[PDB]
Amino acid sequence: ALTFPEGFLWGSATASYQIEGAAAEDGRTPSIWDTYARTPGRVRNGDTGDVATDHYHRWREDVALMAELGLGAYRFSLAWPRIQPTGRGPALQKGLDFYRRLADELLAKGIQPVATLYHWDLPQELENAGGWPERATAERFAEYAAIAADALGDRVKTWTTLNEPWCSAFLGYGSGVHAPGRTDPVAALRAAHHLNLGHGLAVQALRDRLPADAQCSVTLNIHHVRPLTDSDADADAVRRIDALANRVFTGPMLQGAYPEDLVKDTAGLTDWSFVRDGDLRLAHQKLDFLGVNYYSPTLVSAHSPWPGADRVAFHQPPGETTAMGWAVDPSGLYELLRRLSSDFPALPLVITENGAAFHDYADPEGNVNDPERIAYVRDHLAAVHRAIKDGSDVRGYFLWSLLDNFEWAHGYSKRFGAVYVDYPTGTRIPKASARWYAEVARTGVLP
Ligand SMILES: [Hg+2]
Ligand SMILES: [Hg+2]
Ligand SMILES: [Hg+2]
Repeated sequence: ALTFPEGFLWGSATASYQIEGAAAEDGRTPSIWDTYARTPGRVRNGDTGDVATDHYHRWREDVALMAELGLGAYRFSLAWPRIQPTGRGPALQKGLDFYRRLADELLAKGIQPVATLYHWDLPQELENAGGWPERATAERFAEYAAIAADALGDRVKTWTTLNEPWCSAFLGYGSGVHAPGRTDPVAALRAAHHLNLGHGLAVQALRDRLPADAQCSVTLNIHHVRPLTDSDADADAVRRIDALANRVFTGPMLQGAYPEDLVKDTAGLTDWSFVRDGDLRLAHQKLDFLGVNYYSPTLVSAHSPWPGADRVAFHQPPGETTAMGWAVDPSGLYELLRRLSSDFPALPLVITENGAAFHDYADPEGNVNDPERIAYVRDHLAAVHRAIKDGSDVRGYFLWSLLDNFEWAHGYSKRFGAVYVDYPTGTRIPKASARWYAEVARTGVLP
């Protein structure tokens, strides 16, 4: 039985469009995912987040569920489309009211609210104007952040600017398998830069408008890249993918410069002239901790998410697989954490996302048994604890997710929740893993 450090944060995570529902209620306007999901062939079975888990109406019950599970923190995203419809103009108070009430309820329960400003639900109007490949979007994101800070700053002390910008830029504009569904390598690289810029401008605005004790951060899905063989070519491959998956963001955000090799690898695609003088300094803002998302490692040797790395080829990492068919490999998380500790020694780490999808089902007696999810989480928590033992500064872990929800292009076909959701009724059924995880969050001990 392993014991986690004094003060370790135990929470769960969700995203606005994935759980909220009420897509066309109280002033909210369509985001890129609303458009993308209603587009034939884009999302499995034509599923949309119109209703999702109906969290917008069941928010009270969900917070109470968090309390019963003894969670200390709740990571959620703010729907830009609700707070500032269209991505420009004045704030919509009714939109902000939903989060005021939510945050207030969390606090009343002794649960620390952690808000992510941007979790992919870009207002469609900003996409109509160019989306992330267009510079103005970054400036608009900063204004939105100031609006959010100004309204919720007194109740929410932990903030995250962006969640997994890699997926947003490369899957959204590179391979187009995510909203808005575009496919252009340069567009994807411009999007990456503008996400870097937006993040910076946002942290600047957060720093400026929030109390002096608030915590600002960014959530990155750090790809842990490994080579198929020892070949020297496979090592070059690892470098290319690491630069595209991680350093294109950690470079500017944490070091104030794009890695030279990345610039070199993409020289055939672009000259990065859209990186205006001073953009890198703006993207490089002081953070209180880095949010890390991890699920599985990467094994390597006009329409892809890796512009400039066509010479490379990916492989299925070894290990059992989840419903997503992603390899289960706790070691990937341990190595990943050590890498980060080595590269950014002074940067406290928080696992803002980790979990697994399995084909759960509610039996005739009303129970949902997910022993496989219990194993996955336990195994990854052990890797985390091990990383901590060896020196890594990890301060928290957020299980993805509290509720089964709209898993983007996969629709509702993938269940990641600690709590099962009967979609037609919206009924929540805590799974066996919820009961097990509750014990870990109450004792701080991992059996
Ligand atoms: Hg992704
Ligand atoms: Hg801050
Ligand atoms: Hg990826």
